[PDB]
Amino acid sequence: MNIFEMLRIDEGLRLKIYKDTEGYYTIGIGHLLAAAASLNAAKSELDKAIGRNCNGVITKDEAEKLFNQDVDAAVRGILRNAKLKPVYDSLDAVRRCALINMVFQMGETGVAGFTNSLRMLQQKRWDEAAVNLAKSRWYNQTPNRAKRVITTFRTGTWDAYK
Repeated sequence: MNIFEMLRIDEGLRLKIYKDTEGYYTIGIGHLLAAAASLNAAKSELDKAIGRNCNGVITKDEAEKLFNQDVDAAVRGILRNAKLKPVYDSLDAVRRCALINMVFQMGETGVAGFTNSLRMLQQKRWDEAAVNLAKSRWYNQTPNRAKRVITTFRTGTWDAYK
């Protein structure tokens, strides 16, 4: 199991350019193509990015290529974040993964608003908080997601997904 695989499961994979929910183009797992207001625009972004003919469709390892970079960038944003760095640092390598998963869905701004479970989280309270997480619009919006998420946060385990 890994964040990639955790995400394949979670939001899934798209290997051909799909314009999203809010116009963006996207490929792989949430990899935004920020420079395209087109699609032709989108393929260039893309070919260029990976550096091949691609033609609006990348392999599998390619999608992981991009994701990985997405993960790193995300890690960077958290670390410069005051509400978040402390918690994150305090997390294990499994829980951090879970915390990122949350980022990939709602984004920093989002995650950050959860001013409370994070406190518990920072404070090791593995169930109180996980209990705190079920009372969120998030829990209600995406249930099998949220479940699977506060269980990587309840147990330090890929038990869920695996």
